[PDB]
Amino acid sequence: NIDQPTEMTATEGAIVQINCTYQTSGFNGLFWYQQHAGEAPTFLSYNVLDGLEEKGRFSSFLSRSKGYSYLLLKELQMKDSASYLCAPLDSNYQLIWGAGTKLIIKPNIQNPDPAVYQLRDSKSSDKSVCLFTDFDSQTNVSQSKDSDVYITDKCVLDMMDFKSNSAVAWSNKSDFACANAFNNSIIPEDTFFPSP
Amino acid sequence: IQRPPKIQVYSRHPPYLNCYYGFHPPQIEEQSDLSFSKDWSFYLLSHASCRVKHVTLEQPRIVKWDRRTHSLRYFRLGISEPGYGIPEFISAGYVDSHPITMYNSQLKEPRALWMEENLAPDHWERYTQLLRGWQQAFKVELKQLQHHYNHSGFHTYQRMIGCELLEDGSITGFLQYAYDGQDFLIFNKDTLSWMAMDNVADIIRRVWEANRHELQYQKNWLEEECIAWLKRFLEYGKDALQRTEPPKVRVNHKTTLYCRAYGFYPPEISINWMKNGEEIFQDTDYGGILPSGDGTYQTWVSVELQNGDIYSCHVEHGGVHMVLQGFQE
Amino acid sequence: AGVTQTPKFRVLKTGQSMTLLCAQDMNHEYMYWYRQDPGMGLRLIHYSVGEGTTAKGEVPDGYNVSRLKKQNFLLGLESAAPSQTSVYFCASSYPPDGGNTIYFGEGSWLTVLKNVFPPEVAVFEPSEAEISHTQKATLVCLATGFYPDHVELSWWVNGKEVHSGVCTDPQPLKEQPALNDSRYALSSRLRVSATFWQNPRNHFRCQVQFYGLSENDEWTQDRAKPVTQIVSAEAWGRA
Repeated sequence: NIDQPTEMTATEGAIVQINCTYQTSGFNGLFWYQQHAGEAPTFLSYNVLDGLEEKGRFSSFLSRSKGYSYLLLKELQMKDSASYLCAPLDSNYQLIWGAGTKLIIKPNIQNPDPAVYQLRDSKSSDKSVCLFTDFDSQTNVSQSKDSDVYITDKCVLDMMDFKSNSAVAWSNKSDFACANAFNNSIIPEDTFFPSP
Repeated sequence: IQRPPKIQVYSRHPPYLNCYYGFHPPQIEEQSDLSFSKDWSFYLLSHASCRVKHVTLEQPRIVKWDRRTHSLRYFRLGISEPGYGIPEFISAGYVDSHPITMYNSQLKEPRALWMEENLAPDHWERYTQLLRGWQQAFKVELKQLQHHYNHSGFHTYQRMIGCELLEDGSITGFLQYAYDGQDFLIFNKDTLSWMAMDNVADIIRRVWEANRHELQYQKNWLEEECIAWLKRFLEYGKDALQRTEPPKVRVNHKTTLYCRAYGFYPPEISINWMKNGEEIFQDTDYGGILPSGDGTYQTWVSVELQNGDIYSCHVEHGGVHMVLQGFQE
Repeated sequence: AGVTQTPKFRVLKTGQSMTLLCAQDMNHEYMYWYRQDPGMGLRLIHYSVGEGTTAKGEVPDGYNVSRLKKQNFLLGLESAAPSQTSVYFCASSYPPDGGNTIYFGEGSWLTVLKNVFPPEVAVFEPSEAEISHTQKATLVCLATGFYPDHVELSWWVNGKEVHSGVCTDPQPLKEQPALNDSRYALSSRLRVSATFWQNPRNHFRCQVQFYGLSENDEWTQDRAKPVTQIVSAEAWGRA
């Protein structure tokens, strides 16, 4: 058996630590792997003796007696957002894979200016959309209680940039408006919503 | 290098005949499986005079018959292409110099009764696979060596990995490689470094020290993993390994006085000839420790020869000091 | 060099026999095939120690495996099942006598033909309020109603693909999460300076690469055969 957190979340530039606890027959090593969304897993670190292993911003620690291992990620960047898979090498040389810890890196916004806007177009489509943008990491936006109204946050930026958090809401319904679209979302002060 | 074979002929118990070491290369003419010792030499036991043909012998040599620390070792024997009639790859495991595992027909096979009965069939299926990856990896290291020494043809590549548990509980472990029977690379797990006595071996040393994650892994296996395997098997072979069987001493004359000791376990033993009543250091033969074939062992000590002197044979097994009086005027 | 795994997408009707390639320039002994599922770690279907010899891994009912050369490792399922929907990974490495890292193949998406549909793509022009406020403009693309999930969305400005300013969802959601036959949706956001947008000479385009049926796939349906196609939407700058 092997256990590691399902999901973690941190802000860009911060430092995170992903724990891994394993029980196997013997111990022939422990591997840390990075697997981006919709991609192949790649090697990160490998540990056998008790101690630490540093490579660049990344560092890996292991305690054989406790069956514990953590992965220390310093100076988090946007490209660091992926799953981090822990797997030890057993006694026989079979390798036991645990479901990784999904890390989501929130961008660092120095001058936040949250607001909801009403978009034009499509004319190639019959649905209308709303844009919530420029909100800090302290802002939470969840799913809508409406079935006919779809909302998607957690958009992953590409690999300078114009990078800022954003969330899109859309629907077919006539009762849909940019005022009631993002209702019941956690909201700070000074954030703009249109009335009509 | 090449090592001329040492030969000895003797019977299982006093009246099966045994032809029984220390030779290299493995080319030699019931017969036991090929075995390996700590000095890279090989040894065989053929049981029913005796003729032995070897590369270090022009004319075949003829001999006639005329009358507690525990360890776990793993050996690999590689043979440069082609086969030369011998299997190219052979891997064999030993605990307390007792044969247990035997790979060459690519199968993971036990050599003991308590090995197979204590292990599920899934265990052998998993390691018979590992061995195939290990066989191929050994062949590639062999080719690489021959290209480094700049010569081709018949050459032997040997690997020995093992650990041992002292009576007091202290442990050690070791990893060594040998080319053509000579020490090639020696691994020190304390400093995580490889030792090379050759200019050619020094090449692989710089490649093998270039990989830290392999070096760190080898330390773990010897120190932690190996010992766990050791203690697992000991509990398995608690019957045969922890027993103690007393020797039966026979004395004979032909001048020369012979002293034989039959069927004793463990192999740890001490025999010396005595004269009034001191140990004689001159004109003495060691005889070494020989396998009986029962799983027991036998050895012998001889002495070539004033009046009224007492010659007697001292044997310490369980210690338990035994003495037999052979001769006097 | 590297490990190469083909194909990367496939759509199958149940009962079809299909094979998956995997090839190493890397000259290793060992070859693995994996099956990754949501919420679960990798599970080994079959492994090959050396050329010609293979062995059953953790979970291999559907799959039969052969080793041609040292370089090639084939996967196969002769009879396809809906339960065989997953993201396969091929993988080749030195033996585990360690620590010997394992190298992974770029992956193969599989699912598992009337429910197969291409995406509907549409773009939505920036808000006038956003431009006069933050001095920035944000375009929004929506790819909706596509099944199965195989999509690659990228933004195109004046014929050249852009990256900076693009925020796209990690994976698509479902339009009817209650229903199991539901199709998927995907959103994307492209942001650019206020001036850059207000210029009508600029052409913005949303591109969704879809992976559907192949050429030889039987299509008796009255509707358009849902093959591999690039569905797009465009938008012109507005002053």
